[PDB]
Amino acid sequence: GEFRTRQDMEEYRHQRLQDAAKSYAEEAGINPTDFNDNITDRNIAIYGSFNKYFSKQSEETAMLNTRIEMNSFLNDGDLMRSPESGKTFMAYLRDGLTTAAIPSDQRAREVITQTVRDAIQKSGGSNFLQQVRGERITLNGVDATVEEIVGNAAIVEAQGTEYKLVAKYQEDLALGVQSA
Amino acid sequence: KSGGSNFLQQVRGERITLNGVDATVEEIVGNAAIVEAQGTEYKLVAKYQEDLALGVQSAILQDDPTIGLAQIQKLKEQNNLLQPGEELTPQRQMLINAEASLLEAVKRKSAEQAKENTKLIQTQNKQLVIDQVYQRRLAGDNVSTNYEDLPVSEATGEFKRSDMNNYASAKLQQIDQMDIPEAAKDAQKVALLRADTNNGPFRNAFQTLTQDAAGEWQAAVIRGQYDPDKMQRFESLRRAYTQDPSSFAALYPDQAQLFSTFDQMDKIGLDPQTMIEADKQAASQSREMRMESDKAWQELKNDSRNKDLSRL
Amino acid sequence: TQNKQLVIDQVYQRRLAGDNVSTNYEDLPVSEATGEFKRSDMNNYASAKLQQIDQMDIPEAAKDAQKVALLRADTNNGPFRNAFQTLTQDAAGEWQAAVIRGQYDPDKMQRFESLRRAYTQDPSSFAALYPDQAQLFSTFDQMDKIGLDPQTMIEADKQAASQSREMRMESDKAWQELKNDSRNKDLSRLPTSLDASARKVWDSWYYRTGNADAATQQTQRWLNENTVTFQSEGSDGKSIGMVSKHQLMVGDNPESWQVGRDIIDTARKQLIKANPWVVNSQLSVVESIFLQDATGTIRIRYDKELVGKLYREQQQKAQD
Amino acid sequence: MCEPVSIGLGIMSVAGATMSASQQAKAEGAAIDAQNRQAQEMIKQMNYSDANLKMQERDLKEQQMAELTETTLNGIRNQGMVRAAVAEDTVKERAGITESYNRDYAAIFGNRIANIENTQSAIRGQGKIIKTSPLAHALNVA
Amino acid sequence: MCEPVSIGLGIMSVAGATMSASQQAKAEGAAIDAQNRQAQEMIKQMNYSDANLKMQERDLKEQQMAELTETTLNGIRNQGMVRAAVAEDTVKERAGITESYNRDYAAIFGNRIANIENTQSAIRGQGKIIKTSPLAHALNVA
Amino acid sequence: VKNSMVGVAIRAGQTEDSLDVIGDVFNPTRWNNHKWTREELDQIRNAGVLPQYYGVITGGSPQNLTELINLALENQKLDQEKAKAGTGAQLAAG
Amino acid sequence: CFSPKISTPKPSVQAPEPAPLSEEVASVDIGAES
Amino acid sequence: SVQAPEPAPLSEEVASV
Amino acid sequence: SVQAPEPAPLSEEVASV
Amino acid sequence: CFSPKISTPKPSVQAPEPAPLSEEVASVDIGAES
Repeated sequence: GEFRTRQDMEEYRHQRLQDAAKSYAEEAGINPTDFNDNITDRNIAIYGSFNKYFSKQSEETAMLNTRIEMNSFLNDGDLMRSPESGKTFMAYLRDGLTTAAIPSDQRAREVITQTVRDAIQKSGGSNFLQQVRGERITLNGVDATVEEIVGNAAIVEAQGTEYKLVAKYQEDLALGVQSA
Repeated sequence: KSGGSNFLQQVRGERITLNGVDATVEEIVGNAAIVEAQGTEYKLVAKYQEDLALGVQSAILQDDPTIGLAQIQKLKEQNNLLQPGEELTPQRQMLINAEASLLEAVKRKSAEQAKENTKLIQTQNKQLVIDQVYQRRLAGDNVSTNYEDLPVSEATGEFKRSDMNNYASAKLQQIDQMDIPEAAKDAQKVALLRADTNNGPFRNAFQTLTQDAAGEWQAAVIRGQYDPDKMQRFESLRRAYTQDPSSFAALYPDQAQLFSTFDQMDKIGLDPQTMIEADKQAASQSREMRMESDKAWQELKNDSRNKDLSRL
Repeated sequence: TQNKQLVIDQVYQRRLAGDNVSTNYEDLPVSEATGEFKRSDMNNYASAKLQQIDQMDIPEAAKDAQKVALLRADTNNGPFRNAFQTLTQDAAGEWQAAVIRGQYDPDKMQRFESLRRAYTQDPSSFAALYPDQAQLFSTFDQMDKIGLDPQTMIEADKQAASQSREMRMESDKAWQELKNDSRNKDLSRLPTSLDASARKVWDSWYYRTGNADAATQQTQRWLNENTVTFQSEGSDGKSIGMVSKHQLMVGDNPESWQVGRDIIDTARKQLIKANPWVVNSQLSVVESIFLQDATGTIRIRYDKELVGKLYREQQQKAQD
Repeated sequence: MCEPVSIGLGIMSVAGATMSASQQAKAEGAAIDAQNRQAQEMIKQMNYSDANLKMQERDLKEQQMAELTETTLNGIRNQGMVRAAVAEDTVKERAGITESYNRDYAAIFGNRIANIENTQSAIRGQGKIIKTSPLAHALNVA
Repeated sequence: MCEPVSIGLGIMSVAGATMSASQQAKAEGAAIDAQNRQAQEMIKQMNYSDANLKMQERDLKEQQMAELTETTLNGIRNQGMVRAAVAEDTVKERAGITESYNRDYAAIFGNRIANIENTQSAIRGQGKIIKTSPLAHALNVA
Repeated sequence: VKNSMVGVAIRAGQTEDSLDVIGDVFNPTRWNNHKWTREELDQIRNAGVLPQYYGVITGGSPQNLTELINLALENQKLDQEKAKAGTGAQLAAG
Repeated sequence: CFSPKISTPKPSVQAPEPAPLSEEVASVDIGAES
Repeated sequence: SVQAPEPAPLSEEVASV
Repeated sequence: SVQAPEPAPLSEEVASV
Repeated sequence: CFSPKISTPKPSVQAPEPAPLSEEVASVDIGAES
């Protein structure tokens, strides 16, 4: 993986052929005007490999854009604190899948299993997790729930966040009074 | 090569004529070649076993039990795909046992974190009573500050020996964060130290600080320079020695050579260096010609000429 | 060989959780997939394990903790002790050659660093197991705690060789005097286990610095950092016993000596409370660990393994 | 110092202040653009789910991700999706704002306008999304 | 500091890829040609069988032989021999490949094309050559 | 209540047999029973040991007289030097 | 002879936290096996 | 100096006479 | 990165509706 | 002050092997004759 355009590869190939022909011919002399046995079978493999690499890169760029928009969603406060948050997430997922933005189904499984992990260090986390628990989608033919795709160890951390925040407030109040 | 035993086994009976004689491949040669090819495959089998063992062992010491489960599941799927023979049976059992243990750990983490969540609020209610004890004792009242007998309640919980040592550090770090002028902060610490028992949680902290300061001074002498970046625990005891110089000389009477250094940096006005230079230059020659003993002191302390040393 | 290593693995996996398994090499389960056992099979396993640990995917603190934990569970005939003996001697030799050369080269000092990395997590078991090489631990302490660079020490060591101190007072008579002095209070209460490292530390300090008074000041700091002291209950706090720090560890966490302390204190308080004739006596803590009486009638014993097992069970008790 | 985007760092230290805003933008955009481009091309390579990566890549991604965060205008971005979630102008049409993007006190004080229309959905809209306070919310659960 | 190829690598390291492709091509190919010629020249003076050589000569040849190895297009190389051993095209005639060496979706979606003939010998075919996996074979033998 | 530490504290201690104070400090079963003769007392008297250093000699065996005499003399010399240093003279001042 | 110009850093969030303890009593074992 | 900023409100509520 | 290249295939096998 | 370029290493094949043994217990005599 080095190139990014067809033209660069073509120029590289041209120069390398024009050099190696002369070098190999003059190694034992002979005559360079005295190499062309199978050309189609080599061009086919070269172009197939190039096309496959370009496809992989496009797929990766799409995944990055998806990540940026999900992170932008994940930062807002009064949407998570709101009692209606799971509906928006499922609507976004459905729209993305029906517009072929997400390339496949395993990618959907990855994004669903990652959003749960990401939404622990936020403010409105327990509310979102508890109100997105019981909704169903159809993946690879078989229908399943969001809870079943994963299988009660994240709820506790979601609560521990606010416990820590309250402790900090209490300490700050004690410091202020003692200083005054 | 990867596959060579098959090639050798099939190339055995190829007949060719060379220089009149008719013979197969083997008469041109004449068993030592086949066994090496078999060993080549044995190498790969052993390598696979070792790699599997390494992965299984590593995926069990992970800190977060939710991550190791995925790795064990992937390894299990890979092993089931290959359909191995009856030579990797001591692997299936270890995979099964590892998965069972991981499931149990994931089960227990929830209750463990619940208890960890609970303790956080109780720590502050535990600290307030300890603070009130010292606030009362500071005004001239015996309170008998041992941790065995305190007004325990439902909010607090239970008391151990480490709570005193946590409170000491918490209070010391709290005092240095208020909004008051510089001298008050240094007066408060000395006031707190002067009102403990002989086994209070503050005397130990000050003892440790003093020993660290002595070590820093010795390092400064050895290196032969004064660098303000390295000397940070040496320059914090100095600010608190000024407000009360008579108690320090009586509580820790074994490293008084540091107080002599402290006094002349603030009263006479010597710069922090040049004493490093005097010590470094005085290392070679020893001025101690007898003198220092139990006799020189006594018949120096019994002279009417020395009016101040006579009474002590 | 691969199918043979696993039995030896299981034996130690059971040992480091509070059990006696009697690690002989003629007392192992035989079969047809293993064969027979010789002494070298008990020597290649240690190297295999030490190479396996450094290939895992965890931070360095976990690696050092696990290596020292494996060392601490061995008996007196295991291979781990031999491996660490060889490593220790190699490190000492490398330091001496570095002094002689006069320069610090970062590409030849390579066995001097692994031991230093593994020494931070437990600095008392090392000083109780290998008392004949306490000189290196002084260098390690001066590099870690105080803060000197490793280049300003070579020059001082080189320049100290010219003017040999040799002011006598190393004759084994001065040490009894040095411990009996009224002024020295930390040196009078000393465990017998750490008694053979104080000598080497004092000698090294005296040789390096020249003075005969800074040595007795640095030794006290070292000893006070490496022990634990218990106090009485009166208004005038008096010391009643000193114990080492690795006699209180329960698990493999490098900071787990804070549980045995609480257990011992609680036990002492309960024993005083429940028995109404100990008040006139002097209940103390000698070093196994014993709780003794003034007349020598009450005598109790404590150990690491039972304490650890009972603590683990009580922790796992509280569940759903 | 010879680096094209490093000398611009020196010139702000030496002079500036009086220098007009156009050059303050030309000399300051470069570092941010370079950092953003590097972050993008370095994060585009790894996988997505954090259970499928090694130890070092996790910390690397966690440290490197923060350069792309946005905190102020999230509401305007997220307004689009909520519309479809619930269902299934030219400034002049707004009230309280003049064509010059300034408040219109005449309408505010005469027509008794209850709310000023910042964004869309200010007209009608039963979605609510009413502002709350993080500290009271945290105190509720505990 | 005057060899034609010993300055090319230095200028490539310093300047980088700021120039076009052809200059980088030549700069990289010079050393490759030099190495190939040197290795081939040393190999020629040797013997063939390893039973007629000394120790040092065998070690030298064993170390230096492997730089001629290639891995990716062995099948196209060996395609010629198997046809003659077993028996005894302008892209348009191929199915699944367009004139511009791109995939043709019309046929593969309408006519249900079984497979794509990247190379020759896919027409008809009696040489089999069934793809295998090294580890399955290794377990099979042991 | 046993949950906090009480269960672990009581359940972990083990009982041992009581000490013997007299044997531990003095160890009086190693003392030999030999009646010294006249020459073996004249040697001690001629050596020149002070009355407070006979503790080392008593209980010994006839084979090891000279080493014990040497030990007593060495202790005497060390104490003489310490007294010359002026160590135990601070009691005269009150 | 010069006019320095300061800048405004971007705020960053990592969730608030009280100050940690000194001894930090934690689990006595290492690893998920138990 | 420098305090955390404040997100732009979606709508404002006002009062009158 | 780039653990090992992928050898070129003889023919490719696909499916359809 | 430059834009360095790395070079792609040449692939090398040497057949996998397990880790070597430290004791290396092998034949006690060297030499064909016996």
